Amino acid sequence: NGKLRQWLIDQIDSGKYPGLVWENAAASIFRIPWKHAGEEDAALFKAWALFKGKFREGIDKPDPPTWKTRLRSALNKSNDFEELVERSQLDISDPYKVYRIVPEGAL
Repeated sequence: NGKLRQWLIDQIDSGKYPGLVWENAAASIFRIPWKHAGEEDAALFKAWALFKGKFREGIDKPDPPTWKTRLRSALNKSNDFEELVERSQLDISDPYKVYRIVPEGAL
């Protein structure tokens, strides 16, 4: 859905999520942590679950693995974002992916 675009911009700007930072704000290029199991701070994934209504505090049982898969899939299938594959660093101690936000009119 198109709701991811503005929400993710707001989360980067907020500075609440360590590692979710602008790399070049003027070109709308940002880093997002991309860790593997082996907590990893699921705060960003839980926030997306609450925002879309897939989770209710104290009613639904928490499911961090499913929350993580669901946000990663939304980003990968979105036409508003493009991974800069040659910039991502998946095999280091603090791994991350780099994405660019596609300007309106280019999509």
